[PDB]
Amino acid sequence: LDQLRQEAEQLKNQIRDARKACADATLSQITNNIDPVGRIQMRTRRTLRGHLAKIYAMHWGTDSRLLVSASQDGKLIIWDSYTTNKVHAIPLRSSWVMTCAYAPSGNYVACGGLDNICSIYNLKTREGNVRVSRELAGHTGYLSCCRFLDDNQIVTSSGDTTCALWDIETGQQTTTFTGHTGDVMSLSLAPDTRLFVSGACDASAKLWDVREGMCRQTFTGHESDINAICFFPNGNAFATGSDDATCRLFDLRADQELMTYSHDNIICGITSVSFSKSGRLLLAGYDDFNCNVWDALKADRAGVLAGHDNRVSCLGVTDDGMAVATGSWDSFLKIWNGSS
Amino acid sequence: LSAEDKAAVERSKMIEKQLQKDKQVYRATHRLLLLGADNSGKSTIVKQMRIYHVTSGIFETKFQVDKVNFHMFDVGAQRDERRKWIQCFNDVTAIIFVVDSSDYNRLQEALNDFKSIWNNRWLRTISVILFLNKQDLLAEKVLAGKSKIEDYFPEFARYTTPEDATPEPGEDPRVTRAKYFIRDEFLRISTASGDGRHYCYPHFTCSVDTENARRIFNDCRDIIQRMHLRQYELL
Amino acid sequence: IAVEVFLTLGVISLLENILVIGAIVKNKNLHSPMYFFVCSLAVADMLVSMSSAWETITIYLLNNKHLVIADAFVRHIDNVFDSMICISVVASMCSLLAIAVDRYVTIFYALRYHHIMTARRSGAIIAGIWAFCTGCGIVFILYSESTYVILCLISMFFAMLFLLVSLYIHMFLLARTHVKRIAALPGASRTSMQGAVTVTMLLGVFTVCWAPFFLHLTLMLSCPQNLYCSRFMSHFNMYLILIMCNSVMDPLIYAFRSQEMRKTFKEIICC
Amino acid sequence: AQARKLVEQLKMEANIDRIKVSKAAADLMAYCEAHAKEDPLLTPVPASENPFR
Amino acid sequence: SYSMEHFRWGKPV
Ligand SMILES: [Ca+2]
Repeated sequence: LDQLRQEAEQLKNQIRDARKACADATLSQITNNIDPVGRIQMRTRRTLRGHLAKIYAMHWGTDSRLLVSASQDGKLIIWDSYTTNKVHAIPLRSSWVMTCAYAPSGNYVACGGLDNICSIYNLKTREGNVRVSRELAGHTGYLSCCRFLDDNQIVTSSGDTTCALWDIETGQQTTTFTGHTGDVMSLSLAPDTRLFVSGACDASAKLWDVREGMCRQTFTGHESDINAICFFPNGNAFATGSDDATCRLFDLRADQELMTYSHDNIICGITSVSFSKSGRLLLAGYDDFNCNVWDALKADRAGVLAGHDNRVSCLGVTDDGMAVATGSWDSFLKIWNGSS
Repeated sequence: LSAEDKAAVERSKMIEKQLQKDKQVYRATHRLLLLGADNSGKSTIVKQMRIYHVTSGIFETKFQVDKVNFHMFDVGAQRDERRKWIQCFNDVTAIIFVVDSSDYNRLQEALNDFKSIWNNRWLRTISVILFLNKQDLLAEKVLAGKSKIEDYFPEFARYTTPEDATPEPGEDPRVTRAKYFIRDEFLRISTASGDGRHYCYPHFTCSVDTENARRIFNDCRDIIQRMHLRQYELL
Repeated sequence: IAVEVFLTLGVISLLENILVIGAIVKNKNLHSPMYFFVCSLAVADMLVSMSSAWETITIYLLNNKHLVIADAFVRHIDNVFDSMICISVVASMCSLLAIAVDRYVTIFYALRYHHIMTARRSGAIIAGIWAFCTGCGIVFILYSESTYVILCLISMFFAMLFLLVSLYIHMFLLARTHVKRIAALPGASRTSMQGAVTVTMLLGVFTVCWAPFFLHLTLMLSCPQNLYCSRFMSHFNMYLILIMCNSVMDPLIYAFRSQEMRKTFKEIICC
Repeated sequence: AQARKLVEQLKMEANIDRIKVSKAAADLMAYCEAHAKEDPLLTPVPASENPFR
Repeated sequence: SYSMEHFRWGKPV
């Protein structure tokens, strides 16, 4: 018993020293010439209403126009942010849904939650409604976030300290990504689609080679549950936002924290993150009923988005860069675009 | 406009009609979260409450009382930590917290869990219907004379039956003193911190008792009445 | 009474009630049926205030020698005015009892409430109130010279005061049961004083601001030429002033008591 | 067993070849400059070419 | 003439 803890600590000391060694120049000081963005004020162009209850997840489309929204009332709505229309409204089986995803080809959407089940719905059928194409069982905890790689593979994070890669047609976990002590809260897939990062309630984030099923890195620095995570426009960084009211930006080769988005007034936690297209605009939902807009390279506030009567639980930026949607517990989605 | 955009608006209007239909059913049904531990009889409460009918991680039981519909959500096949998925229940009517009141070992653990529920945000409004389940085991335990409660709680030697006691007929003074002591140990945490926005409603239940749906119905009426009165600056 | 004292209250009520209408239209936590009746009340109060303010201006001019039109058009203006005033008075009272009935149903029919009232039924009841009030106002002002109209107005006030008192004493008497049950709780580290203060600040404002005018009417009918009753009737202006004080003070006691509306107040004022 | 699992999954962390933050922060701060003019939020767009008006 | 006066129902009828 003592030997195992001693060996773990011995590895930890070496890896900490190695991490500290490769810190020659801080990211903060190599950006002095970087012009601050200033102030970003964005207004509510569209307000999508129709949801009964709290919105717990939204996900855009690869066309940057359609979007899926998952609410606690059991509704999964596909909107058209341009015309404020609705295109489908799926009634779910389990009303406690905590994630949604929108397949890149547009033919599918996925949703899951405390039913421990990732349900895949086939949209492009149009026989009168949308039917559950296939449910994917095998998880023990609750289902925090699922993201498609293609139409026949989906990566799923659960509250059982695990993530898993599925094969939709077969329905069996091809591979299982284990190594977490606490339960996993958010996963973000990569632009190259070869890896992905997952962040958990123990203050930890990890990469996973989906084709090998083994963790490759593990990062520390937070003090509580990690809530949201996302890749920077390239798969060479990921912003992780946790429940200690602070954000951080973990690079991959550095294997070390770089920036700490904190503010003394800020005491409320963090729920969602979503980068912009340029890797210059880090959008984070906080529990204090409003979202915030940080600068990745500056770690200085740049904007606020108040407008929600309750907690901002959702956040997603288009693949084009046009718009930013925020969902919240007051049953409205807001499409924010900057003013010319 | 065009023809395609007109058909888009037709589809949107049809969906909005369906959503209006669903609004009334959603706002007119009351959602309850059944929390408890392994030794507590939750499953028996749920099974015996599937009489009032109209690795899965959650079980939804529907039941109506007096034409009022209720969802009840028993969280099963989940891990130990409940600090993250309980935030999803900030808009339920009530949380039914079941406590096994005859174990005497994990009653301290039950109190700590109830304290954490009571003090957590996203639950600062949600009232708790507290079911002190398995009272007949408790009775058979104090009367028989083994594992006396004061060995686990040293405050029992300085406690007496409160004035508002309404004992069941044919009940020993000792069992009623201990039963109200446990109720008082929970109500102490309930009243200690939270404001007038949520209250704890203790009921001495049992695993097989039949009047449980009525108790949830009555206390939900109380919860709603008090909420509305507190926003009318009455009460 | 000076026209200044009577126009000041009109402007103050206009401001408060426009603010309330905005705070309800520009917030979605406040789209319940209750706040629709609060907005109806705000509109009715706004009309009482502005219609009476403009009469006062026109009377201030005609009786003086600044603006003189013949007898038929003076009469025709006068009527239109009184008309609007009557419609808005009846609408104001009906929108107070709408809030009372809504609160009563939310409390005493707590678990069935959304099978009783939706947002659409609110609009139906509001539209019905205002059509009925328009009809009553026009009939009451074209037929004013009869006893029959004045008895109708009096009966409406007494019927709508009895019901408001009865609707709020019951609520307070239930709140006392709940406060007694909280008090019995152990370790109670709870005030019927709060309920008493609210019951008073609702009923007493209603009564003080609406009862003198209807006593004026019920003594115009009963005892028109007796010293006590004549001395009472001779204060018509001091009773209209109270009617407008009701418009000033209703937003304080209904809209300003909501935490969500007090948040919307800060959001609106910071714009 | 779990302790051995943590030990091995942490020793597989040791062999990873890092890179100094001087050029491990060339991924950031040198990616934006390649995408500075195509990001509508960071640099606002004229309202004609904006489906969100 | 017709002297106008505050609202209606004032002087005894
Ligand atoms: Ca007149």
